[PDB]
Amino acid sequence: QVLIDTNFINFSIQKKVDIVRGMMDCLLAKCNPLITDCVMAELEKLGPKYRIALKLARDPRIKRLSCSHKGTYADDCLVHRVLQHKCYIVATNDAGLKQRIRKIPGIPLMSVGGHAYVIEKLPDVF
Amino acid sequence: KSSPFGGSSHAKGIVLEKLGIESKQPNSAIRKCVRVQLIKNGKKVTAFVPNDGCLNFVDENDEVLLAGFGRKGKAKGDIPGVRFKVVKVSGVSLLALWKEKKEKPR
Amino acid sequence: CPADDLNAMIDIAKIADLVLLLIDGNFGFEMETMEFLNIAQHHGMPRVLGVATHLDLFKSQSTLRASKKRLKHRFWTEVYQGAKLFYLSGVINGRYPDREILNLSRFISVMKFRPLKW
Amino acid sequence: AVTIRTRKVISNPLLARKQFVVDVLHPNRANVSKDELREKLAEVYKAEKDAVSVFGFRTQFGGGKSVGFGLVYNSVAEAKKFEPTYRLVRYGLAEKVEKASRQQRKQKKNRDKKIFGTGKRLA
Amino acid sequence: YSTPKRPYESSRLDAELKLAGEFGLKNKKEIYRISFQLSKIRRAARDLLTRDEKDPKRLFEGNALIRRLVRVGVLSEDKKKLDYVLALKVEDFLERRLQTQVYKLGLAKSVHHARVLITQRHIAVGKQIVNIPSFMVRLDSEKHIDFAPTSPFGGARPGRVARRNAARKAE
Amino acid sequence: TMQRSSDVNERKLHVPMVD
Amino acid sequence: LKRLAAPHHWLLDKLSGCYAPRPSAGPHKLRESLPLIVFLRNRLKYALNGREVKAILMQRHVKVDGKVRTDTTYPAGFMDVITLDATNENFRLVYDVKGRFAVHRITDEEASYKLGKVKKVQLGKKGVPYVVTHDGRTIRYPDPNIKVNDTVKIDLASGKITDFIKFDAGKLVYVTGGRNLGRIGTIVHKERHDGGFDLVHIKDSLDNTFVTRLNNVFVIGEQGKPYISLPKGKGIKLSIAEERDRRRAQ
Amino acid sequence: GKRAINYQILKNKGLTPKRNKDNRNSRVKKRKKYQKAQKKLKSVRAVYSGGQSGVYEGEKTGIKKGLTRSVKFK
RNA sequence: GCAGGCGCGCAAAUUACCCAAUCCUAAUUCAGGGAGGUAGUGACAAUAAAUAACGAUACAGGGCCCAUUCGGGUCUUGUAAUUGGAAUGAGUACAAUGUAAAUACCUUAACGAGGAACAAUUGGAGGGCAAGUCUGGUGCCAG
Ligand SMILES: [Zn+2]
Repeated sequence: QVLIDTNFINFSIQKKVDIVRGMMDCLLAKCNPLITDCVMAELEKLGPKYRIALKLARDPRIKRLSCSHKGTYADDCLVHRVLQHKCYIVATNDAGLKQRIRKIPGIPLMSVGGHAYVIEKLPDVF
Repeated sequence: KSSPFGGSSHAKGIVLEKLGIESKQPNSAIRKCVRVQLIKNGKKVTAFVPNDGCLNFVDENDEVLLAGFGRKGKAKGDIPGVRFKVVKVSGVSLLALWKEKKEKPR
Repeated sequence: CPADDLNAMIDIAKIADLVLLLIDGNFGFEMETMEFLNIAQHHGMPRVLGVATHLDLFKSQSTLRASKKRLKHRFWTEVYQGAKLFYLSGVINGRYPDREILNLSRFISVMKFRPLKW
Repeated sequence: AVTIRTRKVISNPLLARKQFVVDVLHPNRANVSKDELREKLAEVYKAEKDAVSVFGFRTQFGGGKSVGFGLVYNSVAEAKKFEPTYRLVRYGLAEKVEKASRQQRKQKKNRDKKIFGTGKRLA
Repeated sequence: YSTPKRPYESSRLDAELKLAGEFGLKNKKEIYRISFQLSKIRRAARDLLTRDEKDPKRLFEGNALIRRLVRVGVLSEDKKKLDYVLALKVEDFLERRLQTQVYKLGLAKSVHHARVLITQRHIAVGKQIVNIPSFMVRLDSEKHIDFAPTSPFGGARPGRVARRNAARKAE
Repeated sequence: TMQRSSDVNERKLHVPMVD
Repeated sequence: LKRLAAPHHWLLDKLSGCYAPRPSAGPHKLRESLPLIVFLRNRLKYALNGREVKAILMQRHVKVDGKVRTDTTYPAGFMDVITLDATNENFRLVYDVKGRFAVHRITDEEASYKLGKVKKVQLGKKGVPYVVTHDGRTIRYPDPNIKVNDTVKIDLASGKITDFIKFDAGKLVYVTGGRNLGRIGTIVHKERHDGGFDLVHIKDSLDNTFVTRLNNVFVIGEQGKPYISLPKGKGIKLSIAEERDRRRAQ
Repeated sequence: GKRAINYQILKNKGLTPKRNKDNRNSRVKKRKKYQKAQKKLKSVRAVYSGGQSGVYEGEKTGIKKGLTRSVKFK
């Protein structure tokens, strides 16, 4: 279950990597991409220069969570609902969010680079 | 251009004389140094031998083998300038001499 | 070399230029040839040729070649690596197999000696 | 107690020879002693230990069953005809031995090539 | 064998420690071997998913692949679809090896005792004495594992220590 | 290459002595 | 003077030593003929190695199509028969489904003739006509109604002809070469170009046509009457999937 | 009177540190450090053990009030 | 060409066996074949395994481990070569198979373990100790 966020979707589109087939080709397993509605808030608030990212976030494969916290700070919502559970795999591209994640012990996180996703802290990647 | 001496990783060098015999402090960086004649250039540089206790194997003109050093930090007594350690003396590895497996022939 | 005296062994190590060195593979090494090897090592190494005699180990040729590879490894770590040694069989009517003898004489024919400072 | 079985018994009158794959089952013996098993094979066939010949054995891993190839046929005279010399040396029905391995007979015939003449010699 | 991309992660180190520990392995190379064949088996399983349904290539080779994996036993026969091969993972592969399988079968009382009495040539799968741990017993030959006929744990002669000590007690 | 040669040509280096 | 780049229809493994048997000069080309050594050693396994193959050839024993021919590397290839008095057998050796050389087992009255596609016909010397077929049987005095790409029935006991076979629409043909190798049938249409790339086109039960160059194919016979008993029950090689479908059906 | 060579001159592994019988067998040290890593995370978390072993005579190790080890949701 | 070597005073397969196989050549089943095959050497790559497994008893609890800030959790911790029988193959070797003959593998009598001494190495990180040495100087310190 792969949590998604905004710069990941934007970077994925500008690298032209598909979401679900990109995750399957990166990780060789069925991936369920999961968007928090608080991160869809940010991906709406980015404005009309990212309507491609919006209508690719609206996708029946990408099943979406529901948050419960005032405001739309998606990075804190991501790190909170990860370190409550440690069952998710975080997809991101933010440097500070990457540092928060690789500070907390032992979740995997992935990021687009070159022309495919790369996955950082997961053992059975091959 | 691919190395500290020409392009080779190692170069046979003729030991001139032991630098720093008269240093009082044992295991000091002046003490564990030695003058060595590069042959493929033919010029005198100065080089390390680690463990000044096993400095006393190599003495004088004993065709030693001269490798790089590679400072992986900032040690206190470590002087700069030298980047050559000694890896063999007269054919046999002086590390093996220090752990007294092999023997130095003459 | 009379093998009972360092009194001889020392000065033969001083004067010699080639030393062929007579191990018996039935028994492995011995401290007499280890002593002579260190004396030659410190006074300046002459050109050394190993020869291993008494290969009447058993019908167990597996033991024969295992002892031979242990001998050549202990020889290479103690004179220069990959030094030449010859495996002599048992004596046949007063002398050794002339095949290995002719090959040994060939190597000492093309030995090409070297200077030492003493 | 062992049990020797045969399989794929195909006849071959081109050599008058009946060929097969033999498999022995020895539950506790080491091996089945080529002479002893070939004479028992001749017993379970028609006759002639000297004219049966089994040659391709190997004991499978873990022990218990060995598999090889076996030839039986009649008529020991054409057993002398149609079987190779090393197998006829392996059984006690023929023997061939030379002395000069390769190099000795090689230098011998090279010396005869050098000589070119018959037995004449003077002083 | 196949080396990882970034092998020196603490997560991968704890992974290899846990797998080698609770399955009784000898180094990380066993994990890497079966992880390499798992990686090639699901990399060959995913492109058949990406191609079209009822493409006869997909149909025949997917039924071939899951017919192999059911027979090895890593895929239970209730999940006979190709995406379960994607869902497969490496502990299912080293669960089926002979060492862990005989320890689950009993008769060994610890995983490393299972490995060592396999290597003492004591265990035969039906007919054939097997002296390797990494064997991958198939689902039919799961229930064929008992001690060898020529083994003192089977029904053979008592071993070396047994008859030597019996002779010294006869003294 | 130069890699297998520029390290093996130091076997030709020694101490100059006379015979 | 060497080999091991052998034609891979010889069922030759790679770890049988290095060299393969070089086919000596004979009737046929090397690429479509197997020698007696690769026949008698590793095609029906009547022998084990070349020494005993030499034994069963110089035993006066083999008779390739009427005569002994004691030669290990003898290229007895397509449409020949190999009779052996012991083992009762006659082997017309032909092509098959996959491309290699299928053996037959032929009785005597079918084993006392072969047949041959003519390669060229001329007038030899002294007014005498001149026919040569695919195995080098340069035979005088045909019947005068000679065409080229045409089948003659060789008597094979005395080397004359016993029967003549023309070629047109509606009479059988059998391919020796190409991708479609070892396949029968002749019923579509008889198209001809100039400069080659023409074939007597080939039937199927689903009207599947195979068109190659006309040098490879040649006549066996006619409908209901082919002059050779055919391998593996008239092998047309429909499909492995259709074979498994017939397996699920019946 | 035949001399020989003894063990150190035979093997020539002179002047080593003290090595380990544990490190001699590359499986056993992974068996005998997985055993520790079992008993290490008896302290980190409170891993399940097998349930109620005897009859319930108390948890045998204490209970404290002012400490809740339950993760809260932001 | 094959084997061995040399040309530096600093270096590395054996001057082994055989036409038995695969073929080739010839007056031609046979003879020849350094073509080719086998063996030895060969940390040049690749594949699989061992270098131990199971207990019993006695004690020490001021006990261990995880915590960047005095926090958390656990005999279900450690040492005693206290100690016991089982199992084996490295090695050994009757033999037999293997092969042209032999070696190797597989199989196997009788042997063959306790420090299983039948004695795993290469690195890396750290301390601590003297009636001891050396240097600096605001005692007794620092290097
Ligand atoms: Zn949210």
